[PDB]
Amino acid sequence: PTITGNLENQTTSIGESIEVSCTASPQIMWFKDNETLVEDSGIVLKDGNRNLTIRRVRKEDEGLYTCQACCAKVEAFFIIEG
Amino acid sequence: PTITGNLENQTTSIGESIEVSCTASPQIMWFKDNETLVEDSGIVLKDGNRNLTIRRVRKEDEGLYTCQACCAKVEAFFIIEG
Repeated sequence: PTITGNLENQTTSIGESIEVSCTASPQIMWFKDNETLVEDSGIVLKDGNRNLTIRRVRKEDEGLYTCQACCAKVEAFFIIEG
Repeated sequence: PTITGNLENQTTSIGESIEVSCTASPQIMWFKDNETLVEDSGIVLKDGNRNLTIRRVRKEDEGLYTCQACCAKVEAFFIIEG
């Protein structure tokens, strides 16, 4: 229940990358628009699911991303420009 | 001048991944349509540039990919279906 690390609102140009992370002082879980983050070839979780990377961001990536430690939470909205 | 590893022609559905590699018995370099492989957020070289990964493949990824050891070569054409 003590999350730290760079989950902040943010804007990215289409076709680029977003790299964020949460670290808790338990198991970290991720949501997009309050639903479990569907991993796909461009979405890669690392290191106990603390690092989230999205490659070749497209419009469908835009939304509200939550990283939860289970109970603490951080939310951030991602805008895809261009 | 002795390249080995899975550079073969291949078909992939749009939005998926391609993972190939060349390994020489010198420095490995990669081309697409005989031009230097422009790295972008979806194109990641690893391990001395022996592993090539493309995430969230799109139509523009389609083409002829060469891995050169400098002098040996392998070529493979990649079709993006769907």
